Amino acid sequence: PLESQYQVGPLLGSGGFGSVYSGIRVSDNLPVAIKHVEKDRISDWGELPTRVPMEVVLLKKVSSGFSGVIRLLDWFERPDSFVLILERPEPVQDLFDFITERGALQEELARSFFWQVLEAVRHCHNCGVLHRDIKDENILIDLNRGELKLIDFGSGALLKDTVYTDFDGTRVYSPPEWIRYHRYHGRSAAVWSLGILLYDMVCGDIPFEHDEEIIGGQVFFRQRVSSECQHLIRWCLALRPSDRPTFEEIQNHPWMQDVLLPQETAEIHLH
Amino acid sequence: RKRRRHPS
Ligand SMILES: N#C[C@H](c1ccnc(NCCc2cccnc2)n1)c1nc2ccccc2s1
Repeated sequence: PLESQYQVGPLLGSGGFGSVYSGIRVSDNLPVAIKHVEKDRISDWGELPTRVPMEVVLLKKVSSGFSGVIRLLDWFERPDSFVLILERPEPVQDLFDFITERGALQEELARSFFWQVLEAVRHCHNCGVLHRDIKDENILIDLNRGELKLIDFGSGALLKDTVYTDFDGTRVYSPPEWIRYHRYHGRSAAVWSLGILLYDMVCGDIPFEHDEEIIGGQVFFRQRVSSECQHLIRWCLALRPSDRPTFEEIQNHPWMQDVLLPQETAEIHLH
Repeated sequence: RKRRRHPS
């Protein structure tokens, strides 16, 4: 049973995503996170290669190998909830709190972080998973290894090439075609959220709060940002989805060159 | 200026 395999520690967070606790796997003292989701709150259901929440399906699809995505270790069904056991980086801070405390990040640091988010999102898409809630709050930084982890697949979907008409991610990271038409395509919408993230990193906060700003097409820079970085941001936040870069184009952008290794990032910017 | 979290 769940209760004789994991020792439960403090609550790490709770909200729309459910309740997440720190834990330790009793057998080898491995650090884990234990996420609880109420059944009445699970909207999207899948079937496993058993009927489980879509989140479990998506996590299993991305859990193979080493990546910048959080790894599902196990899961349990209860009468009124599902419990997910995830790996837990330590020591860790989420990217939201990191930017709050440090302010606008040096571009070298934003380049390393953003590069790693790109690789993690490429991994997801390669595995047929669309995250749908890319934001600083959903990124953990392993402060010792300089490695980033994408968390909270609870808003995600199977990746398809047709239009999505549903969305329960974060509105301020959502693209103008969603705001205006309640329709988006997966990859192009992901690139928009990525531009919002990169702005957030180099400026200290997201560019837009209001629907009218999102749809407006104007990126005001509140911090000194290099012309190459401003250009990438603005390309990612092109109002027309087809004007947005592919993942390849992002990673081939001049601003993205000479990225730091994770360990160099940790040594220079985190230790 | 006020920075805030945003629920999903
Ligand atoms: N879903 C989900 C979440 C989640 C969603 C939204 N906000 C949070 N905030 C908690 C962030 C955090 C994580 C680790 C330590 N301290 C704080 N967490 C998390 N999943 C994991 C998985 C492994 C380790 C931590 C988390 S938090």
